[PDB]
Amino acid sequence: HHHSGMEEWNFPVEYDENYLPPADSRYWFPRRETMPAAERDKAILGRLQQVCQYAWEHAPFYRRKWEEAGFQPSQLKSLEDFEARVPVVKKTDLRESQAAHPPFGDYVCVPNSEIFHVHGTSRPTAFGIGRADWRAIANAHARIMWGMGIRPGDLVCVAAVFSLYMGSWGALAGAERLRAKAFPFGAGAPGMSARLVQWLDTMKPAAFYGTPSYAIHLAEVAREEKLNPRNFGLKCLFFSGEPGASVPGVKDRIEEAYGAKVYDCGSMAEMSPFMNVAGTEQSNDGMLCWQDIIYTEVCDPANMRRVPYGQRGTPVYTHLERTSQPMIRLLSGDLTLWTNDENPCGRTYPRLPQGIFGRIDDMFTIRGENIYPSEIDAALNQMSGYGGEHRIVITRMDELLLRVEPSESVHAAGAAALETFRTEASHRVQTVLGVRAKVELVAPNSIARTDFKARRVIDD
Amino acid sequence: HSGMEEWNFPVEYDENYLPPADSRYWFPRRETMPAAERDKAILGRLQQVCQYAWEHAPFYRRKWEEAGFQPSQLKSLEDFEARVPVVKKTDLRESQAAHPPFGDYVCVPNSEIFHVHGTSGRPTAFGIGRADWRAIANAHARIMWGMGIRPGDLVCVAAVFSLYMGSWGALAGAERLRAKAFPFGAGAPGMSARLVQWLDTMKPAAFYGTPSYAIHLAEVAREEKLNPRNFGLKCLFFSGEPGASVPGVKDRIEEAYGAKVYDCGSMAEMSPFMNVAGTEQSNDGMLCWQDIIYTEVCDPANMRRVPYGQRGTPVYTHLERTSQPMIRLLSGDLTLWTNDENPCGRTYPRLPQGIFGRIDDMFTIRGENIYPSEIDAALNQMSGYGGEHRIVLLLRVEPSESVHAAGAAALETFRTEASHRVQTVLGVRA
Ligand SMILES: CC(C)(COP(=O)(O)OP(=O)(O)OC[C@H]1O[C@@H](n2cnc3c(N)ncnc32)[C@H](O)[C@@H]1OP(=O)(O)O)[C@@H](O)C(=O)NCCC(=O)NCCS
Ligand SMILES: CC(C)(COP(=O)(O)OP(=O)(O)OC[C@H]1O[C@@H](n2cnc3c(N)ncnc32)[C@H](O)[C@@H]1OP(=O)(O)O)[C@@H](O)C(=O)NCCC(=O)NCCS
Ligand SMILES: CC(C)(O)C(=O)OP(=O)(O)OC[C@H]1O[C@@H](n2cnc3c(N)ncnc32)[C@H](O)[C@@H]1O
Ligand SMILES: CC(C)(O)C(=O)OP(=O)(O)OC[C@H]1O[C@@H](n2cnc3c(N)ncnc32)[C@H](O)[C@@H]1O
Repeated sequence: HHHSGMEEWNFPVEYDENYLPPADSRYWFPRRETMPAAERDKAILGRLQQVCQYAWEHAPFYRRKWEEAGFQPSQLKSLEDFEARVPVVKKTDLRESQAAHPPFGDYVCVPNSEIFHVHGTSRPTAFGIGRADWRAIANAHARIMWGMGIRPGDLVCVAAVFSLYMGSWGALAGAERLRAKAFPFGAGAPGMSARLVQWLDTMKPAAFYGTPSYAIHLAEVAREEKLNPRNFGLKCLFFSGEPGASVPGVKDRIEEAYGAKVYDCGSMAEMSPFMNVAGTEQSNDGMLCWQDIIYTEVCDPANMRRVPYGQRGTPVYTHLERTSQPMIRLLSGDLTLWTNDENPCGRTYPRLPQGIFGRIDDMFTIRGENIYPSEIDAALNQMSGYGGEHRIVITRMDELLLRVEPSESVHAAGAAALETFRTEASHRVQTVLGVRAKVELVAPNSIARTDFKARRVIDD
Repeated sequence: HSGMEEWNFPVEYDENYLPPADSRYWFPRRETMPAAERDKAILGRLQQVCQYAWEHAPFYRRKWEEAGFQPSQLKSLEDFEARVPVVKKTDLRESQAAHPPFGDYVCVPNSEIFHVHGTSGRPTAFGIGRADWRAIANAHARIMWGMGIRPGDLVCVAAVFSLYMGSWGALAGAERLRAKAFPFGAGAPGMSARLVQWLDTMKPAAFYGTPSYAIHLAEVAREEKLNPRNFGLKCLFFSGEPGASVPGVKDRIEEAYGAKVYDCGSMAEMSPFMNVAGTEQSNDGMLCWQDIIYTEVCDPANMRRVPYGQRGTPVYTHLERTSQPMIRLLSGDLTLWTNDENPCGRTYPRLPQGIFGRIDDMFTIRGENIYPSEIDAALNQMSGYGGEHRIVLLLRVEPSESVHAAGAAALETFRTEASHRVQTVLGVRA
């Protein structure tokens, strides 16, 4: 047994399948979840050394990538060495590896005979998950679902498509390991939602899994079917796959529609167990980073080194308990804010208070400061007077200009209504960015509208 | 003492067992032992099952008391067919309304319920216990092994993953078999076009679904400018609908994919539903895997076994289930059973033409039982058939739009040619 007191802490992991926490325990693993972060970081470092050494020996993808970047496992002697020496893995590197070594790439590690399930992404990426990794996922997900207040015997509805995507399978595996009554109804086919609302009104689930948008659609289908969604008897709904569970307006509407608590969870399919970022019953706002399952680093995309707590960056993830297709510093490309304050549940994990929002796409620097176009887009979309289009113009790091469309009604209301909107837009942009921007208005329907992804940045 | 492997009630299969790589039978004793010796062990099992039901299911105690039966009276397979009354789907629906949500035939306590599944009037709820999930997974891996599917093979399960037991049963089997389970599923728009790229890339050894979906998938592959033969399939196994034992359908799918087609499937109430399934060598029709689920092909007028070579309705009994066990569940389906030598060497009764109808709206004219479903199947082979017909013997058949337009001679040709194929099927002047 490990000197850290950490429960079933070993690599490769082999969890006791019959263990269930005492019924009065808040934590599935009290020590792993509440030990001082400094001691957990020491244990994490030792695990990263084991995992990197493991990939060096079983994955030519990593040995090659690391050798090109001048890294070798003997060099990993601190978490500072991990961020500075180990290069990040991109999705394009995974697709390249799978194209050169089909079907699963040369980072699979396990022999082909160990592959239990085949899943994938929406050129697609193939997931070849080993038996041992499937057990490691089910155990981590049961542990995190316990944290949400979900218990043995509870009826758990998994209402997400059961296909290629890791989402629904991960929730179902967690529900099975927890000894919950699993109700794998799924989603995606016409006529399903109207059938589900009758099943939920009869069966009375204690918990529901899906996407926030599907839960909003199911609430509407219920009212069309002359059913009250508050009568399904749900204690909670837990969501992954898209934003919404940490967006105040969206979360509040779902909590009101169902009369239950909403929990945010979910990193990436590549990062299963994806509930490694998840809220708890008491830390119900945003998500906790369950660091001893998967090591999350919120980084500055300019150098891929950890940003200080209270700052914004990109989640970078490392598997600590996977032997098949392990991910070592996979860049998410998402945006988030992390803190390390006391958590209401008592868990000593970093928190993502606003969950995951935006992207690193088309990021630029205005004198040391990283500016994210998604953040400027989010700030303007808080305004009822915003017309739906804007452009980002940079001159001389140095000068930041924003060309913004007001809506048709603001433009019709006159000169004073346009100026009030332009001044408020300047105030809101400064708040979100934390840097001064010049704001100029442009006539409604002046800027090009694209059905594709908008590329709103001009020059540098 | 029978020699039957892991033969125990409640069953508890060794999860680590894999047969030697070159062994044809997953369980050689259970599969190739003399039928008379297996029947003896099945009788002993029906005794344990009926006693378990008596103690745990007021549904069975109530239903058996009405018909005047008690477990002490079960002394032969003849006592089982003559004394134990059959169960109908309507009886289950009443039991679930009286004792919600799973009925007073659930047997197991609530803590034992692993998965919640069901059927499409009033839906039946399935509460499958943990132990039964393992017994289903084990039975299906054994039967898939009999189809030539092996550890390591990529198995594409292309049926909806939801309420229905089909897809989950094929997945449970593929997982226990240590195959690479590929649960892509079905039912959502855009799925077929993305599946053909996955199958062209991954090259699956086995495919599971319905015969109609496999036909639809072949057409979608062609539209996508791919060849279904380029998937590298050894076999396709189907359940849920007829087709895998229908010559015209089976031949079409085998040709389109360049692989073998296997018929399987009884009822969702009867999971492990692969209790009726074909094998690699006995590839036509299905065998009845009697030591998993006891099948009786019965005369609907008295619910007793018809002799081998005759037609009747399947009646099913779980031998390895503790949750919602079915004892003489009436299928309402129509089949033919024989008990000749099987090419694979398994000593099981066989359904040579699989399941080919319903006992619904059957009428007896001159002592001969006529099945409207058989008339329909016969006419649905004739091209001149207008897609509709009537009985209420008087046969009022609709001719095709082309036949009607082709005149009197062509219409009399249809009218008489709609008597020869029917004649061979019925055996009575129509
Ligand atoms: C865009 C969308 C909401 C438009 O809905 P629509 O097709 O015009 O019409 P409907 O509202 O009647 O929904 C039709 C079917 O779409 C599916 N659907 C609708 N909203 C859904 C949602 N948010 N999530 C998942 N499936 C959804 C259901 O199968 C639904 O049928 P049902 O009501 O009988 O169960 C929807 O079709 C969709 O694709 N949603 C997902 C968008 C997305 O984020 N896609 C990225 C991949 S997850
Ligand atoms: C066959 C049926 C779907 C109608 O087909 P259709 O709509 O005229 O045919 P389309 O070519 O327009 O197909 C539309 C979608 O229906 C589904 N579908 C079509 N044929 C199907 C078949 N034979 N089996 C299953 N799904 C089928 C697919 O999702 C398809 O979309 P895709 O090709 O992008 O994957 C319908 O009559 C039927 O029988 N449905 C059965 C559904 C059911 O009970 N499923 C559960 C089985 S346990
Ligand atoms: C997480 C999972 C397995 O359910 C999933 O759907 O992952 P997938 O690989 O399909 O897509 C991952 C991306 O979806 C977005 N996403 C997933 N979950 C959330 C979430 N909870 N909040 C904000 N964004 C999310 C992020 O941009 C993330 O990088
Ligand atoms: C068998 C299963 C679990 O795949 C299924 O779908 O069962 P379900 O309860 O929905 O329907 C059972 C009925 O479908 C039909 N059926 C199923 N399999 C076959 C089959 N192989 N051949 C001819 N008919 C079949 C029979 O009429 C049977 O009574």
